[PDB]
Amino acid sequence: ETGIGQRIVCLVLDKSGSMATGNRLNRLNQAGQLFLLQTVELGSWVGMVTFDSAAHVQSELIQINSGSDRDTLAKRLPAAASGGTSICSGLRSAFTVIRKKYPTDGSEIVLLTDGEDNTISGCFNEVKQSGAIIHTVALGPSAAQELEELSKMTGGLQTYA
Ligand SMILES: [Ca+2]
Ligand SMILES: [Ca+2]
Repeated sequence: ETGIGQRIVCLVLDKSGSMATGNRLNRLNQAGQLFLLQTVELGSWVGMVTFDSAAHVQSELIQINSGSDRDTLAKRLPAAASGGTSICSGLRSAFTVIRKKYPTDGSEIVLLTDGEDNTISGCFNEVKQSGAIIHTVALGPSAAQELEELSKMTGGLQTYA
């Protein structure tokens, strides 16, 4: 959070090729739309990162004060799935997005992914150091175990699992 009590949240959204399977990308978009249009509270700072093998900042931190802010974030949810997978690239990019304004300690990441990534341990240290809270939504059934561990070690919530 900010020093004055505003939530800091970065959506980290898996748009990799595996997400083309089934309805995974539609479920990601549904979850992202619910979060952006209904759940996140007035006054929160909110950023958005997509990732395949590399991270793409869809939005720097912007504050939710109007329905236009929700809408402008929701219009940037990924339309298509392609490329490789690096959860860690997406999380590092989220940390950079947050740290343009604020510390990451007590900030939140909403990680929407199928979890099919066996290199997650590679950012454990950075994640522990960040103090961020990683919420994970597993959108497939073959999620690595390190996805859960991202949540467990940061105090985040786990869902679809
Ligand atoms: Ca607080
Ligand atoms: Ca993938």
